Amino acid sequence: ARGPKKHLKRLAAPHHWLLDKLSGCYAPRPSAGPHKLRESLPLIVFLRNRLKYALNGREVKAILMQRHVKVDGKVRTDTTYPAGFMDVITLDATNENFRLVYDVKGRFAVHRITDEEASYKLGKVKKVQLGKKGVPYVVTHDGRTIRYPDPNIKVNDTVKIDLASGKITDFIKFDAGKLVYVTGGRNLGRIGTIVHKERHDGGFDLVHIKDSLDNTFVTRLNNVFVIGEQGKPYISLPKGKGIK
Amino acid sequence: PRAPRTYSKTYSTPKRPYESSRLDAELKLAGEFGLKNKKEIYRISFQLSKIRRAARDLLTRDEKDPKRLFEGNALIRRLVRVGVLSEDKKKLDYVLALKVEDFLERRLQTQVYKLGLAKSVHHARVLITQRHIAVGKQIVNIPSFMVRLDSEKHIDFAPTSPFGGARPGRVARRNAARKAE
Amino acid sequence: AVTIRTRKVISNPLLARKQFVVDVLHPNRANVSKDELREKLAEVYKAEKDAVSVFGFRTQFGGGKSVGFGLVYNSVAEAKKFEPTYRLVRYGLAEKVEKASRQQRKQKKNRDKKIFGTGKRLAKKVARRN
Amino acid sequence: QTTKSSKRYRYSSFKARIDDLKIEPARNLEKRVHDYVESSHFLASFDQWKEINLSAKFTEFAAEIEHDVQTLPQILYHDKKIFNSLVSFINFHDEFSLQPLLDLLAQFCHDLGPDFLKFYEEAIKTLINLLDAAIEFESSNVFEWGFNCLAYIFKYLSKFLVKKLVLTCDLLIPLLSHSKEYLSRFSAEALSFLVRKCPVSNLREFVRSVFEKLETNLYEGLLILFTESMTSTQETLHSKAKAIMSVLLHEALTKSSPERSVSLLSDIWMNISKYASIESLLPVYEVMYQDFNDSLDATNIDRILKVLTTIVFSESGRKIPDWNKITILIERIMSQLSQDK
Amino acid sequence: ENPADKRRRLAKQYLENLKSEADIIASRLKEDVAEQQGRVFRYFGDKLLISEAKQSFTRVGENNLTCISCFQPVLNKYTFEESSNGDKNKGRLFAYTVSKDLQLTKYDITDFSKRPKKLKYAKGGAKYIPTSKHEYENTTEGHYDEILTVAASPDGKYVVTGGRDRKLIVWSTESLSPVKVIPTKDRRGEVLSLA
Amino acid sequence: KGKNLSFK
RNA sequence: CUACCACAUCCAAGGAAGGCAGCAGGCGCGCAAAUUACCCAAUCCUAAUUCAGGGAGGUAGUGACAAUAAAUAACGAUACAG
RNA sequence: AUACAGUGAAACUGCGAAUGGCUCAUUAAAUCAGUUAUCGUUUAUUUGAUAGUUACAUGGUAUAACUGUGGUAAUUCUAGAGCUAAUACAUGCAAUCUCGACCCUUUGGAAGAGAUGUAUUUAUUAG
Repeated sequence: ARGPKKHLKRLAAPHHWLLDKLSGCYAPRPSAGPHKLRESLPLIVFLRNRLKYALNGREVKAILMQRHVKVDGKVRTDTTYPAGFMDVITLDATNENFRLVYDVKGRFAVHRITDEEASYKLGKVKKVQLGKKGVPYVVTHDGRTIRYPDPNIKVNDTVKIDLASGKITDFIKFDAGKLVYVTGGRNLGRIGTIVHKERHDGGFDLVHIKDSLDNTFVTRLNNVFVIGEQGKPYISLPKGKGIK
Repeated sequence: PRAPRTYSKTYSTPKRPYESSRLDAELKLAGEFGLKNKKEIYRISFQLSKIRRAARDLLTRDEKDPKRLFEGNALIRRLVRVGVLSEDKKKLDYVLALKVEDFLERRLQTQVYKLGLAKSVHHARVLITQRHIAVGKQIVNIPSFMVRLDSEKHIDFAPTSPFGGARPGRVARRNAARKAE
Repeated sequence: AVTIRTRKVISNPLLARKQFVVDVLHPNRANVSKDELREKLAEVYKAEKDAVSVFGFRTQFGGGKSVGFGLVYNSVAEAKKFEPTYRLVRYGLAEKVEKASRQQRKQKKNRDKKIFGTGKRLAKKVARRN
Repeated sequence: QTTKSSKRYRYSSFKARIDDLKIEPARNLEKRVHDYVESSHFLASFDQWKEINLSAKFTEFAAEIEHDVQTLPQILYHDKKIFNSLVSFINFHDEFSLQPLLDLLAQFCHDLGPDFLKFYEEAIKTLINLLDAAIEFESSNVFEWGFNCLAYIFKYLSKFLVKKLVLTCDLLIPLLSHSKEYLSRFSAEALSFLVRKCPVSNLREFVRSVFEKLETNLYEGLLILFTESMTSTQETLHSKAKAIMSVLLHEALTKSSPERSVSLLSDIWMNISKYASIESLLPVYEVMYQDFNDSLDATNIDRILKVLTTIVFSESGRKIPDWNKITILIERIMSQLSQDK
Repeated sequence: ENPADKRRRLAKQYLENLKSEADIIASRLKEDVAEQQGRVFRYFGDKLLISEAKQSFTRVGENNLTCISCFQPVLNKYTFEESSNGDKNKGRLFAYTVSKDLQLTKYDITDFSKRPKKLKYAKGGAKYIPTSKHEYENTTEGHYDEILTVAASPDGKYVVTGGRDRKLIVWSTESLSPVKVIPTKDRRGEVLSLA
Repeated sequence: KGKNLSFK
């Protein structure tokens, strides 16, 4: 092709969406946004194929521009807005708050949360760098650039972000014994405590994780997300607690 | 070109159709069970062949094998559920001993003849094709329906049928009227 | 008699309605029209007839029962707001829009496409030239 | 927006909704859940609102009071806690739970009307705070819920509030005198119903009382009150309309009443005259003239003249049925002044 | 004097009676709705006195009595009206019996010290045999074969009877007059129990 | 839970 | 869009203008085969965007290429013969 | 609605038209399948951050649509006159923060000293 694509075939869509094959010929193409296409779930799939509030995409469109849906504390009107991991979706009319966390199988799960919990997020630190005028800033998965970070924050740490102000309430350093969520690979959705970080200079680092059942596995660092300390997650976890 | 939707043939032509005893046998089977043509006989024979071939393959496996136990138990369960295999012959060697006739009486046509709802096999098929017979809630017009034990216990005339308690047929009401006039 | 039953009732305040599955048993009867259902549902849920939508009804093989989908809006105004136009026309809440077949519409669109401006001047010019 | 666009969907500002909004629950012909009752109005609506509304504050409210609303005797026996729980949740002013709660307030009054009188003062104060609270967060629906709740209470307590109608508005003076035009407009309509149900006698004890209050925005609010109480439908006027005006004229012509009252009556007359047809205004016209004829005196001569100038000016002479008799009144006025008038 | 006021009046009188009878009032109101919660809420077995029970065996006319049904009026909390069909039947307890003699009989059991007293009856016979012989024409007013079971409507307005004749007639409680006949629509659907 | 109605 | 190479259409002969097997419908024998149909209601995509559009797609039409199931009768009586 | 204010043809602006669809002639690490890097790059749009350095608002240095005059056999062909607008075209405008005596009051005020865009190219310094 001579440019970016604009159509997504249903069979080519991410498998974790559980889109019905005979329903049609095309699936929602997630628009550009905080999350990547294969690791994002567009709002239409949530409001129709998951919650079943909407019976068709046009209903979803009406719903969105009625401004009942708030993604991350902000109203979004795009049908294919790419909501992803750790995202908060608020429906005031239903008095419902959802956090996007993959289940053990690896699909995004409909996890209801409290308003006090909906008020914040966790953001794993991808980048820490000095911007123009010598102002330090941090970049997380969802593309949030937060200026004036605490100096102790480094890459692979997890900063607790308040939605109303978009500021770091606290942070977690990446270290052995910390509670961790897998966001990729065959172990996507599993939860466990860190044991050891294998470091390979010039290559992908590998992290060993032990579950509550003492079973151990190894995963690339890119699919690692610190969510708290052992036994003290900073978010409510889905049913099963990322076991198996 | 969409990925093809799976379909299968339900019968296979016999190895030597014209052999005399085979003709006599299909004659006997059809007349006993009132089959329309040999195609039903071939379908039943194909199904038996697949089932008993699976049974033979499983028997070839050594005992206590996870595969032998699992699929053998599944096959025995299905066969007893359909009523072909008796409860006291729940062993693969008896599955190997099945015959087409057994599936044949497990055809709904046979039971609707058999329970006394119809005097004869052909009258039974006439009743089935004419929507006079109900399994539980459901009216069935397929003579080839394979009846389960729970199912055979529930065979009856349908509520809508003139024989099941409804009003008389068009012919009966017409004759009654012409008698009245 | 005819018995109407509602199941899988989900309140959808987001669309401001209640969605559910309709099961109707109608022994010794062909079937039930949508208006008749909408009536019964209106008295059952204590809402206006216009706030009730019913669709997708399939009678089971052999008859005596049918299954479909039902929506009950909390108000008539919100119903007119959300409910599909074609179904509004079905219930008479909206008037059918009269339009040409797509062939004539597309032809007319192309015909306008060849014309630049209002074209009144071309009209008066060809008038004086004739 | 007199001409409507072809768009199925159209933006409407908060002010636009407020202007179109009118507090008159009777005109709403939509089927009401509380119509069909087995135990009580409250339970009928209370059961429905559990199904529809999923707001948090409504959720704890339902759990707190679900046990005590199963039967009407239970409601009466537990009336105090029902009101205490109800007022508490309204004070949070959570818009997502307001609509179920406010409707239940009206139905609560419906179940035990005479008994709600002891709750009447507190309930109105709660609504006043809410409607004032409704200002900072703009929401037409909250205003719609608030004023209908007030109107429903008036409808259920239509008899009791009428005997002490002065007390009822004394609670509502801040709203009628509030800076916002629409709160006074909406508040006036709710009272207009009660005024429209007031006996001629009890009306006079009212029509006097508001007049000394006139002696900021009270003048405008009262003008809206009486014109709304008088107007019933397009190009028509209420049946009691003549009785209300006949009372108003007597106090206005009475010397004890302030001159501002007569100016109000002139303003009221013009509003009803422009709104009403010729035919509907004839009985209203009729009981004007004899009152002037009966009460014509030197002391009240100026006041009679002022209203008469309003009558001749109002819609020119189109609305006036008979000009000749106005001449007769003019002749009598002179035979009995202010030269400018 | 609107119906809401009437409910308010009936509710107010009801509470006064409970206050006259008597915490306690709160408990009784909960008990009035205990039936809606489908759990056992009537624990009175230990309080029963079987040894002092006044036993009596009142006989009846017909041979092989097959079933009995009793009607007890119950006050409805929602409307504060007794389930009695009419004012005359206020607080009157009725029992209905049938036998294999094709006769339905009603008895009055209001007085516990006294014993059931016959009021009215209806008897069937060969007069009611259907001529058509087609089932759907089984709409004859009376029985023609053994009666097996009876049920009395909770409204006290009807009593329904069935048996080996493949039919269901509902009778008026007051006069035992048949108002409707419901054929079973099965050659071998004979009524065995009614609830 | 739903509701039930019967007519005619 | 410029010039060049070919093709070919108009004219008052001075000039002017012309280029899809994508969707349908055709030719390729003189021997032979699905409709130049209806809709953007659905799934998706573009826009000053709910509302506009999309021969993307959808619906319907035809037919022993294949494949699944079954009608074209069922129940009695009587007479006459070997 | 005495600036206009509802709706709104046409026209100027803005965005898009590199998506979708269709055929298999070609090419044997050429694409391709897996795999790695961009500290060697461009990137509409989305999302989160990010710019204190005549003005009670400047010009036509401007025209379309629109009015009217005409030519041609003739076009999504045309020339002459006359208008009129912008998120189109050009032009463009008495503050803050530090060191802080007095250690006056001991949060605090405070003399004075100072300091204060961004973009491109080259050079240099720190890192």
